[PDB]
Amino acid sequence: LPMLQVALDNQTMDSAYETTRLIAEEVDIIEVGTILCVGEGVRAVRDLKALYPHKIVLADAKIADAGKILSRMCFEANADWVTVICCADINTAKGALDVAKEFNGDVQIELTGYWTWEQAQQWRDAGIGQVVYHRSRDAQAAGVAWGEADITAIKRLSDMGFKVTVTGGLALEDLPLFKGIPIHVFIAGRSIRDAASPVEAARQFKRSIAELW
Amino acid sequence: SLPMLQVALDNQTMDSAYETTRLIAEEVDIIEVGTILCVGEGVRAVRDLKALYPHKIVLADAKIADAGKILSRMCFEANADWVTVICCADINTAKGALDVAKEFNGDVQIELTGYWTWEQAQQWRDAGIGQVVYHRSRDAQAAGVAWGEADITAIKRLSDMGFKVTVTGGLALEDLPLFKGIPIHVFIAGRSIRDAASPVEAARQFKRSIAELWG
Ligand SMILES: [Mg+2]
Repeated sequence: LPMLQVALDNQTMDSAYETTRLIAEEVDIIEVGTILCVGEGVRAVRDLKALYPHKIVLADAKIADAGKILSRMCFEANADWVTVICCADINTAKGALDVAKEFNGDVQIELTGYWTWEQAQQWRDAGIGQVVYHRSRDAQAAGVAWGEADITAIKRLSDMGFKVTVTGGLALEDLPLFKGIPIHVFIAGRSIRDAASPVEAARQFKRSIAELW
Repeated sequence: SLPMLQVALDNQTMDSAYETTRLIAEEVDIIEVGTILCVGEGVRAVRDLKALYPHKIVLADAKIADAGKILSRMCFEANADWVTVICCADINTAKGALDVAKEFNGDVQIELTGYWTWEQAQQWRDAGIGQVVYHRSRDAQAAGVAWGEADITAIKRLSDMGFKVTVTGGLALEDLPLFKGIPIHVFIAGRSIRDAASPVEAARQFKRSIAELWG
């Protein structure tokens, strides 16, 4: 079954805890959003993994270069997974992956923004097994909605051998759009953190996922 | 005009960064909070450095990939003068960062680290972006990628498009002559200055060479 991941796009740890204290046990993966990474630094990863050691902790650093250096910083902070931005030089993804293996962790290519299928093949040849199909928050704000082109691309990435994570302002009602595809993880940030009842929002996602898959 | 000199603070902690800034703050023109420092300490790095060197241009190399408004505001509220947006970002991200930047009398640079296209470059110009950082990837460099003719061609084309171009990527003093004759806006040096036996003299050598090559 696709796992449920909560994106913590908070600017401070105390703000993030307002959410984790409610739904940490309701999700499978706790993500240190890029916003939290920039707001508090890598201490966010160390602090959250210490609080929820039984959960997968993802450092959404969107590494663009210095793959080995930035990845090591995140893994020394006890991250399980780290993200590398899609436009990064292939050697950046390779460097981050080499370090990830040292800590029994993994690397995800964050598909936020522009990337090519040739790049996608390089990631596979490099040993990358995860990608995050992400409808940009800014694109979303500009009126870009989920469409068949997205479903087609997601299926293509899956066929390439990638475990695909889907995210980008997902609402409960959006889940059916991806039915039939072996989605690895569904990430919900705003739809969970800002819901009237974060606990219910999280349980609803898991209920729908269990039903559809 | 002479290309200015920018120091990249790719340190993991503030104290490490200060071991460098206490030496070269008055030897360079721009103080950059490297992405590594941004990730290591968070936006406080920007606030603390600007507080120490308020008369200097402080650049937050956040390499914003999305949430342009949110991330840029975090940096500008921390008193940054400039912020970077990664080249693959949706055009709306660059636009969002630029709108916030204008509110703080700051600016945005597109960080050309990794893959990008000329079509995207035209979008940045149309969006009002006036600075780009032509960056030879550190990881590509480690893999043997050297500065070459193709880089010079792209840099010149970017300049002709109206962008003020910053050049960086494992630059050694000996690499400066390769860019002679081009109106480079800024040269960024990280390792070549921070890790030198004498960071002060390393910075002064870059300045002397620049003054000679563009004088
Ligand atoms: Mg995220």
